[PDB]
Amino acid sequence: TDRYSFSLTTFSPSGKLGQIDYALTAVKQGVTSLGIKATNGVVIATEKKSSSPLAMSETLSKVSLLTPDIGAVYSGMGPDYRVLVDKSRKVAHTSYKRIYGEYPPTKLLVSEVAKIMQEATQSGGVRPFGVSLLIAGHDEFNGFSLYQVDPSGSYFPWKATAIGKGSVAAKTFLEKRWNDELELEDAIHIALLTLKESVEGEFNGDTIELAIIGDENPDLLGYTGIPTDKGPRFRKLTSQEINDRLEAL
Amino acid sequence: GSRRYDSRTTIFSPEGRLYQVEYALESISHAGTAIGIMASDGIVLAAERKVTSTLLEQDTSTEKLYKLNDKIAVAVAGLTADAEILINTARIHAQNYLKTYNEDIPVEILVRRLSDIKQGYTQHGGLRPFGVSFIYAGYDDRYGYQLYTSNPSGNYTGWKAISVGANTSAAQTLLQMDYKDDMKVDDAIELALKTLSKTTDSSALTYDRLEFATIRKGANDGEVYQKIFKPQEIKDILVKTGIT
Amino acid sequence: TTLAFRFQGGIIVAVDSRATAGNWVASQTVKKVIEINPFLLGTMAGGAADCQFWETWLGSQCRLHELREKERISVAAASKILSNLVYQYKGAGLSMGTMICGYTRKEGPTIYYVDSDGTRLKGDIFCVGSGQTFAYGVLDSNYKWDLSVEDALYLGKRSILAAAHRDAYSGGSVNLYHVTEDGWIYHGNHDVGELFWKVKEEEGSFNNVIG
Amino acid sequence: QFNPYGDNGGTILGIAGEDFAVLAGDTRNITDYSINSRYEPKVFDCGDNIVMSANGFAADGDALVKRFKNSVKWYHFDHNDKKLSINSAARNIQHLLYGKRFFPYYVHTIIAGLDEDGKGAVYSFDPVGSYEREQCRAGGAAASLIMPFLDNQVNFKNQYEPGTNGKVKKPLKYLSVEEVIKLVRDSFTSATERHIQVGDGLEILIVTKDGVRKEFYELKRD
Amino acid sequence: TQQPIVTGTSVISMKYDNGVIIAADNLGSYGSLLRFNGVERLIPVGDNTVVGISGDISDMQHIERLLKDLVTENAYDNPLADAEEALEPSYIFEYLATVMYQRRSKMNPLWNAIIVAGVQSNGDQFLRYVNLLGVTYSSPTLATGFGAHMANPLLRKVVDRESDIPKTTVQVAEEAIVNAMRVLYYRDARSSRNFSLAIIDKNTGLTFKKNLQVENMKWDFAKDIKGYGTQKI
Amino acid sequence: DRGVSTFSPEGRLFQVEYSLEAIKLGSTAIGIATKEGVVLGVEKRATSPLLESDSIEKIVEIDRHIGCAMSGLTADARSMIEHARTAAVTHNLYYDEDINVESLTQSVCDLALRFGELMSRPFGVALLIAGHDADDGYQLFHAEPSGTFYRYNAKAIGSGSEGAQAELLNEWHSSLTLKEAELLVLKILKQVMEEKLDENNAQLSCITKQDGFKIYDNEKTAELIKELKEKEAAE
Amino acid sequence: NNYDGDTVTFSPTGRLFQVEYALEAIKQGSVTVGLRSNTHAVLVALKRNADELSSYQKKIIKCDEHMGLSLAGLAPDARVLSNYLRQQCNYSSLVFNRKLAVERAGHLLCDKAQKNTQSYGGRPYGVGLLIIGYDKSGAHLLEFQPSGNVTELYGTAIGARSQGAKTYLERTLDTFIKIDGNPDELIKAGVEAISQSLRDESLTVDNLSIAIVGKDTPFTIYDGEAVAKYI
Amino acid sequence: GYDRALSIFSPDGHIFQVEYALEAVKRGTCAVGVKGKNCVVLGCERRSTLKLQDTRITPSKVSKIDSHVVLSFSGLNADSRILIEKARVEAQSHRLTLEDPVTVEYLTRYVAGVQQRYTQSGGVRPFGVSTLIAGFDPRDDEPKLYQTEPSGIYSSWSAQTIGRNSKTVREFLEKNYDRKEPPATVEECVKLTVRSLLEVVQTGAKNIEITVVKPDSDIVALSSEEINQYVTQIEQEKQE
Ligand SMILES: [Mg+2]
Ligand SMILES: [Mg+2]
Repeated sequence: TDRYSFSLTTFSPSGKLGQIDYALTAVKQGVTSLGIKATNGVVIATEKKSSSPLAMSETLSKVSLLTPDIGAVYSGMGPDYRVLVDKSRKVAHTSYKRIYGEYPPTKLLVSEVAKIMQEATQSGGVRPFGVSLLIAGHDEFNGFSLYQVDPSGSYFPWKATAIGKGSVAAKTFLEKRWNDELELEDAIHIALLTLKESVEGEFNGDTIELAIIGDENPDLLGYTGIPTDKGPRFRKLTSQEINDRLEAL
Repeated sequence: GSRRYDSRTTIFSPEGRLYQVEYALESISHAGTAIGIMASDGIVLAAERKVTSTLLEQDTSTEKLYKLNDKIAVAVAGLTADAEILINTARIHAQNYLKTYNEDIPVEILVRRLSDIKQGYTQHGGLRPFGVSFIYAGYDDRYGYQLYTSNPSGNYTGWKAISVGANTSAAQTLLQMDYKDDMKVDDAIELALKTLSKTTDSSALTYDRLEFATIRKGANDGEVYQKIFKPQEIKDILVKTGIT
Repeated sequence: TTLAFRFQGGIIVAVDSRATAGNWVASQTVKKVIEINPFLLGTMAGGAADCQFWETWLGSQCRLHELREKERISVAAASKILSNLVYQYKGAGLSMGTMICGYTRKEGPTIYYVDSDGTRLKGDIFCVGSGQTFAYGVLDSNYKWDLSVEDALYLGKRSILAAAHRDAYSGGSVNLYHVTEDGWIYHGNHDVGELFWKVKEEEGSFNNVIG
Repeated sequence: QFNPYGDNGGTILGIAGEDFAVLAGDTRNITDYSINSRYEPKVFDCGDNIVMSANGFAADGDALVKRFKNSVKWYHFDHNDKKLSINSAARNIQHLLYGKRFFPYYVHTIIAGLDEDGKGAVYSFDPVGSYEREQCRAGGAAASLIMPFLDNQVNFKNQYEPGTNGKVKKPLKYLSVEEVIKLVRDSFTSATERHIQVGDGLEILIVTKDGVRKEFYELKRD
Repeated sequence: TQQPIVTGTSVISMKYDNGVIIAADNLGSYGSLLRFNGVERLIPVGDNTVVGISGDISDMQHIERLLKDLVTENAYDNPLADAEEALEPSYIFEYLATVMYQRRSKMNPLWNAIIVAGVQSNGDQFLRYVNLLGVTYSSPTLATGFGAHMANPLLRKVVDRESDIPKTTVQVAEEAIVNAMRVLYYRDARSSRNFSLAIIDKNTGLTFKKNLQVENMKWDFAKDIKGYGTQKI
Repeated sequence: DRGVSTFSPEGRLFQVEYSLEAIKLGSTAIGIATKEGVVLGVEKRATSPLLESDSIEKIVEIDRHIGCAMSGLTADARSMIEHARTAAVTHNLYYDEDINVESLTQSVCDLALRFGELMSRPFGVALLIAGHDADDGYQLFHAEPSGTFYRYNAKAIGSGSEGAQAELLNEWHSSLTLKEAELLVLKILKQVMEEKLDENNAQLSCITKQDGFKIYDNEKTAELIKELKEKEAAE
Repeated sequence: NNYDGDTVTFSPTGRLFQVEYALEAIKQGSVTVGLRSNTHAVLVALKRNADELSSYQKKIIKCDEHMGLSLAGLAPDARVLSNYLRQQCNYSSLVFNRKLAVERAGHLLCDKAQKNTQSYGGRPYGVGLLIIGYDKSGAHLLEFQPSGNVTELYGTAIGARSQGAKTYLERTLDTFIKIDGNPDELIKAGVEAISQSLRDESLTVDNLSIAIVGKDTPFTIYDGEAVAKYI
Repeated sequence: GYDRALSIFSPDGHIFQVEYALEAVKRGTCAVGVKGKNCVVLGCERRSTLKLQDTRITPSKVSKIDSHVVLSFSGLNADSRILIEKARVEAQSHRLTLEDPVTVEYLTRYVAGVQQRYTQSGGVRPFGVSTLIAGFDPRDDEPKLYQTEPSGIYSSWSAQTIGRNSKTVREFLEKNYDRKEPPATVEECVKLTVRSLLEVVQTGAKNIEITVVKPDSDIVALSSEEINQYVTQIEQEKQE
């Protein structure tokens, strides 16, 4: 029986929560990921840093669909991210869709993920999650949005941001280039430029993972005949689609 | 077995203090300052966000000021994630009370409940306390306008003017100097911003580093209105009170 | 048939002695006053086991109360311990109709009717059982607050006799108690067979019956 | 639908003398119109000079006796081998019975022995544990045939002194154990004649200060 | 609460001078359908006990597994498992009786009537009955179901009381048992011709006979029976 | 740290040994068993003169035939007394008789080793349990937080105990009257108490077969103190 | 040392110190002897008083008509274990109409003690027991340690100075095993064996505790004047 | 569930978590109780590091447990709320089942029992609170005053004080309280109580609270003015 019913994260004399600080350090080591909000979309992007070349890195998905209009990326511990994605997909249903018959708005799904992360910071016998998330989404009444969630459970909305390794440089790069009139293609172009700085090796469609929240894709719905159902706004760009935009770089 | 790794979060020191409560209070002293001031015709809540960025989406951002119901709001100093756990609980208690009695929850009954929840984490369960101090601003028809604070011990007290977070010693001295009982909400607004202006660790006080709210019976006839100020409205009241 | 009433000298408790299963008279020597403690009496009607079991249990709770509080339990408190208990069991099929009788300094002589459907009634005169209506007639028409102890005892005896005569399921013998502030006093067992003839002669009542 | 109860017939009888007590029972066990056994003992020595019979549904009767025996064992373990007195045994059995108040032992229990002054004692229980000390008690099938007889012949009910025509009761003399046993045998002989479930054998357990003795008599087997 | 589905009819038994005999037919009925024709309802436990079971067959198969598991368990950490600490008939019975009463008390009976027949360590005959209600009893002869109504009267003419037991040889007892089985075959509509018989003797141990048949049957007189009153042809 | 149920290298339970230390700091309690009764006396030890000393309750009725005196962390005794009272009353409910003094004592002692990681620590109080039953007459037991109980002809517990026990060793004999036992308890309490013994800072009680357990009035004890003073002044 | 904080920790040489410390509590206990013939089994126990005003602490506990034991060490632990034995003897009688074999009782005690040696939060039992009984295979004597080791013996002793008694019984083995049909002689050999472990004090009438069980002898305990005969 | 034995014995027989609970009591604002002949007064110190405090709404230091009994305390304020809630629930439960309100002693015994339980239950720490509980038993005119502490011991007092500097004010009460003649009026009792706090308080300003409890559920808190007249008259007799 789990006999660790006491907190493993506690306050030190200086007021610090050590385990949260250390989770944040694990995030700091993580591969860079970023997101940029345009007027008509959001882009999230990261590097697919393949662990061996015998690994098939398209089978490792760092950018994840949470709902048809919400996607997530991370920096830090991959396995922690994968389980959070499973829980986030589920909670979108159990605490929202099965009640209201519609997917949650971005900010409330973020809220639910954040709560899960907060509880790993206070509940008995567990450590905090060693990841920061960037969550991009659209919903009818709030439009496009982009949030960061940290190991403490704190979340903040951004116009554009970066997390992980090269984030201090990437954020300065983004402050120069961001304005409130970017069109989604502009934000994609800026994302690719920003991401090049933190990437050492190969830089192409097979080593970059990029997704957008944009227009509804009726072609990805899987059925026709219900006028109000127009398709998911989340879309992962292909290897080829990324490379096309890398000549325009 | 597992005992070896237990910090024992709910023990007295030899001086009869609660270690984790004391250390949570130390954490809270580095949070952005929040101020509440109670006037005869309403209440002001003013709080400083922690060092921003130009890329932060301010108009969709909330980190200090939260609505508990239509008559009660809080200002937060400390761990934001911890605060949201408690805030959602308080929102539920308020609705439970409304459902049971068909009357809005009196401010103190809400405050006492949240404070009892905090107290429990200091006495049983072996969990760390919530790293949060609240200022509660609200109205009910028994006591009218009221200000309370609570902290990680679950202790709460009522105030005419109060601060929490960073530099409360300096802030409190300044409030005590200029506060007067017959003061009005528009006067209280100015006192709150002047006080933040002087105690801030920032170079200057600008709209993008503030959150601001008033609770006024400046809602037409015997009824109360909460106003969480938009970024542009914070910008205007900074100019109008001549801080920018 | 069981009865209890309050008067200037305390409380009279009087009961018959008969238990039946259908028409079969199982016993004529049943003890229908349960001696809860030296200051408290309860009467048996309904289920014999439910009354016995829970009223001697009541005696245990009364004893614990006075150990903890260093004071005699009130009749109010004692009766409520029983009624709260049976109320917990409501619907499960307990059968009980009882008078909890005592005489304390704070209350004076006190009687509570307690019942398995959770009723708890304070009053001056109660009568419970298949013969209760016969007992009430005699009680109601002769009762006064200012009866002497001797006349009160006789009245209680005479009322059970009335019931024993007319009610097929009442009889055997009459048990009498007098409850004072200093405890109850037993006033003996009176065979109804002998009592009936004796009362008929001395009183001239029951002219309908040939003796 | 499953019926958890049955009726195994049987008739039992306990009588308290001045310094002795007897508990008697027939040894026939039946269901419906069949005989299961002509000799299935139903009165038991439980230790500490206590005898017991739980008449009615034999499965419940056996379970209760077994439990009581066990309770005697644990009373010795828990209270320094103190002898379980008959009044204490009786209260204890009330609690065993009332513990199954809402799914009762379908039996009429009688125990016999001597009280703490050496006087004969009999206690009688209903199926859910109300009890009383008694001088005389028959239980089971032929109880209604036997009790009126004992009222008349043990307590001298309705007998008056010749010559007084009802003015002076026949005075209540004490019966010897030989006398009591005669009344027991005639009780069962009579019950055997008129009740189909009574017969085969009569086993009497006699309790005195010297311990527990047994006697057995044949009854008619038809 | 349930209801018996596949069922076995009578078990019959008696004591004789040196042991006990027990018998039961080999049928498992399904209501009035005589469904299963090679069912063994006498189950030996070791070399000193035979448990005979009537009533529900699914419950019989359960009890049979309980008994087998009892033997396994008794042997655990028991150097004297095949000597002084072998299972006695009386241990096996008390265990079954405990289980039966417990199951009835939970309103979920094992729908059976059971006779445990055997010989104890000291040579004493053991014969005792228990059923779905937890009712138990002993007699020099025991039978379940129809056997109680038809076998017992016949068996009691051989051993009518305790003192008859030492006068009853195994030959007289077996013949009495075999005749009773014929009578049940005549008169019980849920009986079969085929049965098993077991003798547990204090000298010769356990003899277990399978595939016995009812024989020497009288049917010839039937040829003369015509109509139901007045018919002559 | 180390478990609450740890043995020391000498084969003793640390926590039990340490509770024994807390008991040594307690006010003194004394009992003396005679063939006419058992006496129980205690030092009240009020911490200030404004404390109303008749609110100090260190002698306690368990049943009519059983009394109890305590020494140590006396707040710990309340659940022990509650248990003892429940056990005495429960036994009478089940058996229609008085429970034996030893059986009652054993039942209290069964509580004691029920601590672990059940209560979180041993009790920090010792009890003198005195009473009468028909089988073993007048009895006095000493119940410890180790779960052991010893029967005694006389016994002292608390801070004055080994001075008091030496005294009791010398003064006890099998013919003491009740009156003699009362004076003896008073005299030994007077000996080992810091303050001057009087009727407001010591308390007496007895249990007799006839009258059961009784705590003495202050007026009654005052008389016995006076009578003690005069017998001492008379040699 | 760093390995003796709880029962769930092996030392680097594979030892269990909390169990060894539990064993140490038995060693401080007052001596008790057990021995048997082929018809009887006997317990003798030297009881300990607290002082001259106090009773002598009882050492012998009856478990059933055919079984009982004596203790050395923590007495409340003996009460827990003997209570468990009573229940198991009882269960065997009620369910199987069968007297619990002494060997089976030993196995049950071993397993009950073992659980307190392998889990967090428990502590081992701090008591040793000598169990005698008479069952279907005759007279038996068992020694129980709270490590959970249970051993069948002709004779033994446990407690302070038990070594003297134990050596005596080792020499006498061929004599006492043959004391069949004479309860008093077996007890004498028992009182003699226990005498090899006394110093300073000797066997008095409130000091001495004897129990016996055998062929036609329910487990019975002798104390007080009933042991004067053997003093 | 979290089960850890936090209150345990030390080698010298001390339970340090209970002793440290008392240290929390020592730090709390001073509280005093004094019984007159027909009343009881409870006085409480208010630490004056807090102006801008709203005194209408700030939790008061004396709490009604029922209409005839009050409780004050020194120590952890948050802890005291837990005991006050439990005591109020128990007071109503006693009325419901016994059909009589609690005696002051019964209520004290209950609160003290809760405090003790928290010194030997796994996973909890002791209350950092001592209490003064005062009032009148139903239909009784004899005044009652009891004290409890973190260990769960309780006792009755003619007058008593707890919290910081209570050594000093107990000093004062022991020299100024005569048992043979208790403060025979409300006035005398309230004056003796304000005097005792003036040994320790500072300004007799809104530093001192006073609550009077009389028989028959007659309970009232004095205001700043009425206390001020006591403060005033006390120092004017001083210069002499
Ligand atoms: Mg109740
Ligand atoms: Mg016939």
